[PDB]
Amino acid sequence: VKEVLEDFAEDGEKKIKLLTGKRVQLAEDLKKVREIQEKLDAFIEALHQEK
Amino acid sequence: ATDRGSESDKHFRKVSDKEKIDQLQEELLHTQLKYQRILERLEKENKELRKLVLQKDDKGIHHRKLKKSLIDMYSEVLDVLSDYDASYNTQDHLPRVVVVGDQSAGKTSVLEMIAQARIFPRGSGEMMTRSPVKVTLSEGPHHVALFKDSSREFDLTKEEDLAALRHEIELRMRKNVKEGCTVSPETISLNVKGPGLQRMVLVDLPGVINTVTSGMAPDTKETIFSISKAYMQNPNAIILCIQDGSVDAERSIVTDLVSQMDPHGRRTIFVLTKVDLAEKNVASPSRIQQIIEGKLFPMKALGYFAVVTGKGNSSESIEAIREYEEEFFQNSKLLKTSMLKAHQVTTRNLSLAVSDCFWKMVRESVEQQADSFKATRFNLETEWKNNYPRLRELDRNELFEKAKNEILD
Amino acid sequence: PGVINTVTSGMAPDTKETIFSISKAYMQNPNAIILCIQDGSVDAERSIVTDLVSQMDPHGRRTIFVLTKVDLAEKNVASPSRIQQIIEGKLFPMKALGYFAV
Amino acid sequence: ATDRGSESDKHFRKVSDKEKIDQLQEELLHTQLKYQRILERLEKENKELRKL
Amino acid sequence: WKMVRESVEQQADSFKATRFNLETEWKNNYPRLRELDRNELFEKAKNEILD
Ligand SMILES: Nc1nc2c(ncn2[C@@H]2O[C@H](COP(=O)(O)OP(=O)(O)O)[C@@H](O)[C@H]2O)c(=O)[nH]1
Ligand code: ALF
Ligand SMILES: [K+]
Ligand SMILES: [Mg+2]
Repeated sequence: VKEVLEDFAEDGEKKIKLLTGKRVQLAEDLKKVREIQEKLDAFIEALHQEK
Repeated sequence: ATDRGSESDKHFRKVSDKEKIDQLQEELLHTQLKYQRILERLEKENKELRKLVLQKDDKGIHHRKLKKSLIDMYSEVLDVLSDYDASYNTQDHLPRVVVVGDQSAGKTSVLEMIAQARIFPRGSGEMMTRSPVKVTLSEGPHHVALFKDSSREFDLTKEEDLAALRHEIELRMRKNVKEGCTVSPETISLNVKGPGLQRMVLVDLPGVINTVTSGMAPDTKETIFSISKAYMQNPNAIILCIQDGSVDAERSIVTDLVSQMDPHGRRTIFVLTKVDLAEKNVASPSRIQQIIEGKLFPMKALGYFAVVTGKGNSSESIEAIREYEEEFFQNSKLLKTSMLKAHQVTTRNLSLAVSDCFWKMVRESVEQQADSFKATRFNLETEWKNNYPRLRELDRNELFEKAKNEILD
Repeated sequence: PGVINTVTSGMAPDTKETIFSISKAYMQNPNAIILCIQDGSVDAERSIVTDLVSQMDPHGRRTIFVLTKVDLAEKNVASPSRIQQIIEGKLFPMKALGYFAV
Repeated sequence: ATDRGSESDKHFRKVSDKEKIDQLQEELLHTQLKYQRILERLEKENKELRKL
Repeated sequence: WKMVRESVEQQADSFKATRFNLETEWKNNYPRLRELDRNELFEKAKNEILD
C-alpha cells in the first residue's frame, strides 16, 4: 500500500481521475479564480503606475 | 504473541534514531519548519539579486514606467486564464488582437515582417496555420522566443538556430490537429523580444477556407469558424481584417466573419495584403479608391487601412521586407494615384496604430474582469460552501493526502 | 456573372441570389458543360463555386475547372503544391470532367 | 438565516480570518521571519561535518 | 516610524469588524438604511412634511 500510494502521489493523472467528487473540482476552480483575481489586479495595478 | 509486526517495525525505527537522531532531528523537523519560512524570506534575497540583473536588461529599474517585462504582465494574466478556462465562457472576455482574413491572403504577413518571418514556418503550397498562434511582442534586444512557454537559447540572426526554431512551432501546429480536420483551436504560446516589436499580443488565427477541398478534412472550414469566435464573440478583441489584395472584396469570406462581430468597425481595423499583385495584373486604381473608403467591405472597419506588401519570396528577411515595403508604397501608383499616403500605409504604422488601439481596449475593459471574477468566486463559494459546509477550503492535494493517511491508518 | 455570395458597396442584398439563379439556370442543365473559372492569385482553399458544381455535377460529367493567372504558380504567389494537386484533382470534393490551364 | 449553522460558520470564519491578519500575527512577520535566513545559514553550518 | 509600519496596518481589522457589525445590524433590521446622516434624514423628513 505504501509503495502504491507513493506511486499515486506521483501519478497526478490518476489522482485527478480518481478525485472527481465535484467539490474538489469546484474548490480547484475557486483557487484558480482567486489566483486570476490576483493576476488580474497585478496587471491592473501595473496599469495604474501612470499616475 | 498476538501481534509481532508492530513491535519489530517500531524497534528498528527506535534504533534508526539512536544512531542518526543527531542528523534526523535537524533534517526532519527543524529544517522543514524553517524551510517554508525561508522560502518567503531568504529565497527572496536570491530572487532579487537575479531579478535586478534581469530588470537592468529590461531597463525597468533605470526608467520609470518603461519596462519590457511590463508587457509580459499582460501575457501572464492570459496564460493563467487559458489554463483556468480555455472555453468560450472565459476566452470571449479576454482582450486580444487577432489576424483575420482569407487563408489565400497570407494574412499572417502582418506579423511575419515584425518578428515571425524568422521563426514561423511560411511560404505558399499548403495551409500553414493549424491553430491559433499568439505572439507576445515587446520592445527589446534580439532574443530567442519562448516556444510553448518553454525557455530557449538561440541566436535569432543565424539560419541554423532559426531553422530549428521553425521546426519547434511546426510540431505544435500539427500536433494540435486531430483526425477529422486540418485546424485545431489549441493555441501556441510565443513570446519574443527584438527591435521594432510593439507591446501587444497578436494572434494568427487559422485562415478561413470558403470550401473544403479534397486535400483537407471535411470539418476544416467549420472548425475555423468556431475558432473565429475568439473575436466574433469577444467585445475585447481587435480584428485586423486582411483582404487577399489580388482578388476583389465581394468574393472574400472575411467580409461576413467580422461584420457579424462589429458592423460598425469599432472593434476592428481593415488591412490589405499582397496589393502589389494589382500591378502584376491589370491594376484598378478606382477599385483601390473604394478599398480605402471601406465602400468595398461591410464591417466598416475603423482606422487607416494599412497595406502589407512583399517580394513574395519566402526567404526575404524582416529587414528586406521593411525596405521593400517602403520603396514600393512610396512609388506605386496603387497608392500614389489614390489617397493612400505611404507613411500611413506602411506596416510599421499599423503596428503602432494597433498597439495604440491595443492599450485603449485593455485598460478600459480589464477592470470589468476583476469585478466579474470576484462575483464569480462569491457565487461559487456561496453555493459550494452551502452544499459542502464541512470544506471551507479544499484542494485536490489535500484530498489525496487525507486518503493516503486514512488508507494507511 | 461571377458568384459573390455577399453584397458590399450599397449593392442590393438580392444580388447574390440573383447571380446564383442566373448561374443555376445553366448549371442545373443535365446536358450543359460547366467551365469553372478559378482565380489563381489565391490558394486552392479559397474556391467560391466548387460547392455549387459539387452538388449540381457531383459525377464529374459537366464541370471543367480552369486556373487563371497561371503565371503566379511560377512566381510562388499561389501555392505550387495546391496547384499541382488541383491539376491532378486531389483537391476537389467531387468528380470533375477535366482541368485546363488558362 | 435564522437558527442556521451556515451563518454561524460564515461569521466564525470571517472573524477567524480577521484575527489571523490581526496584530497578534502581524508582529511575528517583523520579529521572527526576517531571521529565518540566519536560521538557514545555521542549519547549513550544522549539517557540515567540520564542527563534528 | 518603525512602530507605525509595524502596528498601524492591523487597525484595518477592527475597522472592517466595525463596518461589518453596523452593516449586519442594518441588514437584519434596517435593509433600507443608508448613510442616513444629518443631511439625508433631514431632507426626507422635510419632503414628507411639505407633502
Ligand atoms: N506579394 C506579397 N507576398 C507576401 C506578402 N506577405 C507575405 N507574402 C508571402 O507569403 C508567403 C508566406 O506568408 P505568410 O504570412 O506566412 O502567409 P500564409 O503562409 O499564407 O499564412 C511568403 O512566401 C511571403 O513571401 C505581401 O505583402 N505581398
Ligand atoms: F495561408 Al494561412 F493561415 F493564411 F495557412
Ligand atoms: K497561403
Ligand atoms: Mg500562415
